[PDB]
Amino acid sequence: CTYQPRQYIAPFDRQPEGRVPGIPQYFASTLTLGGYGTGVLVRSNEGRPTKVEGNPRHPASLGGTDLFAQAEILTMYDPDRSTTVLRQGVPSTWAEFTTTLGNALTAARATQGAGVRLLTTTITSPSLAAQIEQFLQAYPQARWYQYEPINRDNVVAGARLAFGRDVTTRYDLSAAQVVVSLDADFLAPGPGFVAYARAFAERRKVRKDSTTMNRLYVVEASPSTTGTAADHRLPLRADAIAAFTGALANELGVGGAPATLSPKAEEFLRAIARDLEEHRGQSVVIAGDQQPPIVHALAHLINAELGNVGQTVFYHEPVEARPTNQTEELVALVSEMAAGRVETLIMIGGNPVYNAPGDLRFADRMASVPLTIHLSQFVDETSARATWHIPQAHPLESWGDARAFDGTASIVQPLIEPLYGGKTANELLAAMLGQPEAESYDLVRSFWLEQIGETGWQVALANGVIAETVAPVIEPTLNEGAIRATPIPQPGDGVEIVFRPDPSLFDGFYANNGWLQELPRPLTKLVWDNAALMSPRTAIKLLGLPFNADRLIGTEADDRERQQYLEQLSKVNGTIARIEYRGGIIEIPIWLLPGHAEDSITLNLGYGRTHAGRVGNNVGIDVYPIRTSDSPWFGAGARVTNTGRTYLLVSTQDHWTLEGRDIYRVGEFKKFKEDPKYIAKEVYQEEYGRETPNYQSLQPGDDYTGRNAWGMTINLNACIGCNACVVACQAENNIAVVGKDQVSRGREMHWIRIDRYFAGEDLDNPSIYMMPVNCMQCEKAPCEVVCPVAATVHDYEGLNNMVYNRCVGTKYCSNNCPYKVRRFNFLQYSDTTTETFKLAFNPDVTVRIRGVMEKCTYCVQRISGARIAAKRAAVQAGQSSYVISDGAIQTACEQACPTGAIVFGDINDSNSRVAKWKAEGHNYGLLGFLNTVPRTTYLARVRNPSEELEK
Amino acid sequence: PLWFKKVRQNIPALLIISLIVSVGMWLERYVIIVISLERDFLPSSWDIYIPTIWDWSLYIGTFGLFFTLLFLFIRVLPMINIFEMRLFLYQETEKAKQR
Ligand code: SF4
Ligand code: SF4
Ligand code: SF4
Ligand code: F3S
Repeated sequence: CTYQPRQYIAPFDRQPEGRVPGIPQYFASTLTLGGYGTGVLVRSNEGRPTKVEGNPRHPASLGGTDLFAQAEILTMYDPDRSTTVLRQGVPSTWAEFTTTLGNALTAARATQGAGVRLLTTTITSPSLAAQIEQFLQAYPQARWYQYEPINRDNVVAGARLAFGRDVTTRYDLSAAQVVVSLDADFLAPGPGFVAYARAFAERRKVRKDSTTMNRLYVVEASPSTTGTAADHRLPLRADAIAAFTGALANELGVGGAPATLSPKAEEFLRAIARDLEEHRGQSVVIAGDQQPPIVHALAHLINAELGNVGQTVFYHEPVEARPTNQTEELVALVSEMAAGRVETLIMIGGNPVYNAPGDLRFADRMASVPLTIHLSQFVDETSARATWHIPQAHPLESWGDARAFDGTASIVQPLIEPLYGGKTANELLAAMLGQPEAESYDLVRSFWLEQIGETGWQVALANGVIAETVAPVIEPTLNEGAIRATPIPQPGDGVEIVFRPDPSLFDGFYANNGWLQELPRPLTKLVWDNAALMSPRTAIKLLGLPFNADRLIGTEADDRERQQYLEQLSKVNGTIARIEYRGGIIEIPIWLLPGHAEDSITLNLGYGRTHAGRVGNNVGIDVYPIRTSDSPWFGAGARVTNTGRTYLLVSTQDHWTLEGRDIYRVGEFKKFKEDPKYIAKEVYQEEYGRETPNYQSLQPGDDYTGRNAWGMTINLNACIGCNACVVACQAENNIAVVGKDQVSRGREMHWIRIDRYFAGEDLDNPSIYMMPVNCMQCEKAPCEVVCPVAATVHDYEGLNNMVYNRCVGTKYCSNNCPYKVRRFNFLQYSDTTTETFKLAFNPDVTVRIRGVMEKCTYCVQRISGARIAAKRAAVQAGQSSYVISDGAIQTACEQACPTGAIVFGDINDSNSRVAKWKAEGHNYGLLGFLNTVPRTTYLARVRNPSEELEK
Repeated sequence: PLWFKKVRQNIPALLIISLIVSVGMWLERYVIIVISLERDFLPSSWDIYIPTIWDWSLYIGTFGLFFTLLFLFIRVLPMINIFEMRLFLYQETEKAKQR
């Protein structure tokens, strides 16, 4: 027998010119979530994409990335991606499709293209738009008919009501001291999310020198990440927001309508109005895409009155190709299909049968159409019912161009030749235009050349942006008469339904991706499932649950009793409620959301897919059939009867409150300005009777005075609970995806977790607190002392070292870890039989086997690479300095965060950002009564409350 | 009940109390370990322990191994020390002589 197998090695036959073996490279490419491009820098280990990061020179992606961009790596390596062209579910060839397409188009040339119809999503690519325009020029009677489930129809409708022209609204949150959000999530993933998050967070971050902080007021039906980072939040019903906006305009004096409202809503209106007019040109009003067009028109009118336009709100020429009402265009197409006028339908992605509203009955009308061609990148439900399904190249493996919300014209660059082939959207358009076998690289290059030039093309590929292209600033004219003469529909028709895009699955495109499905949803902590979300009071009345719901309300004296009652109120989660909206019954299990508005239910789209891959093949209940074209984001009447039949719903946290413990510290800004250490000086007076706790240790530790020391500071004020960092850690450290059954047994493997504590008076309108938790790298570590084989030992720098090979699996270390951040491989979670998943795994980090513990390693692979590089540079110079720069090492979570809450740097170097942050008066370490001395510390949250609403 | 002499003398009473004590000691270990581990310093890391069938199978299997070893011991080797019992008789007879 021998120590190991032969381990043959296969080299190249011709070396790549610019590649040094074993050295990863970085390439600039663009990833689009809503059709709006976001610049990304992606690591190519050996010619294969492995890690997506942000492009510092790209507007809307300055280092930070959203979770959807991070989790694109596993999507590109899904073992369920389409591999061949299917005629009617039978494999075929691209040449046969090209011949058929040509014959069908020359058969439609007798007419002007009256049968030929298109169906794409929000297209912002200049190349595709130009090709589509040329195709429409060739066939005069063809139509484009864009549609996608999550669209900006209300925004353009409000723009065409306020200015009589489609404009692009941009918000400069850096110069806005007061921000008001009418059911708008600007801190949730969407157009311009990273840029808005970074600017908003920078103002919130407060030091002893800082004298000013921004204030956010948010009115919304469902609690959200934007709501979490708000000084004041009002849970108004979704329909009532339009009336609230009209009342706000009336008290400001701008055209509107007085609306009857609850006293709490009236007090909120008085505070918002009083804060405005005190910050003219220093305020912005943001209206959500879900809200009706009148709300958008009023928001433009309010901004103009306060003079905010040109200072905080900027108008630009439309960036989304031809802006249009997508839902109306789909309704026009379905009527034509029912009539039978359409003879050819070509769809570039968008999963229309599943995505389209139930009332439309797109699938039944799709059968009438003789030929329907779909390019999806997967065999989706639409592709199954469509002839001539064609595989679509993934953005990572395709040549393409995209435009950002500001307007950037960034270029998508392939990192690998397509694994299963497949054709890009531009290549499909070329075949329709009469040029078959046209390369994607030539099509994009030919359009860009002579517009930016060959030299511009070279600069554009090297950077992530095209400097020449940007949206021009325009000054539109506000039509007072049109905005004033609007119905402003009144709320109230019985129980209402709110439709919201899923935080992790978006529109359901990412349902196949394992990382996103396993990710705990922010504010509900649910995994692998969809549940109706309702306030505790709503559940008691509609489902007849036997609880008072007024017991939760109370003062600080009975807070512990009310927290226990909330735990008793839980355990009713998972009861199935049959909900009838407009002839449709969902039968969905219910999960209690404390912050939710009364008489309102939130249903998340993106679940119940039937033709998705083996992961998420049948997860959750589809909400698309109940959804209607007339009212896409809102509902009027729901029966919500209780059928009992409770169904298990799996959540990671399992507890919704802090039990009277100092885990999260919250303080006012005015007191903070007088003394930064006031929050820390307090608490210790209640617990020990003295301002400073005199903790005493019997264990020496190590000096660490003259050596690099690695520490992390997380800012509570900055964090919005996006969960991008959790996805970034999973991609970087090759963390396994456990099944729903393993999560049910509490065996989920996540190095970084975000905890929502929901701690407040009343508990029916609680203040959500999101805290990111990762290994604290404690200088004196309890886990190390209890390890029999010495698998866990400290490091010269101060990093805790977990060696998987040494670990025998005793599990004593997890028991002695106070923060419970250690995850154990109880079963063989890692995938060994899937070739595509094996390609995805990063070479720098080992793939753990069953029986070994795992914990956050401060991205040791990055630290080791920097240490080796610094030593190599010093010896070549002869200095022997071994100096590491402050920005040289950035952890995957630090790069991913859009807000910038996580900072990683040397602690000893007093000029480093972490050293300056750790010298702040509100910095503290969790569970100080245990002499662990953590290196990962937190900055206590500082709020900015208005004296009107608060006092 | 053990405090009273009559209960200690009764053989059935001793057997019932001994079985109850054996179950109670198992429950004491359960309380010390599992309950303490279930809830800790951070409320977010709170979960319930529910034993499966396989750990119970191991428990009955260990009982079976224990009783198998006992039965082979009593079959092959003497249960009562043959010497130190006749020496006990010698000591008792000598005590009677010295009254
Ligand atoms: S946080 Fe837990 S695992 Fe990390 S060093 Fe401290 S005790 Fe060990
Ligand atoms: S430092 Fe690295 S390993 Fe630790 S939580 Fe962040 S990404 Fe994960
Ligand atoms: S710390 Fe994580 S969850 Fe919080 S804002 Fe940053 S990326 Fe999002
Ligand atoms: S106690 Fe030690 S043996 Fe492994 S499971 Fe923990 S590092």
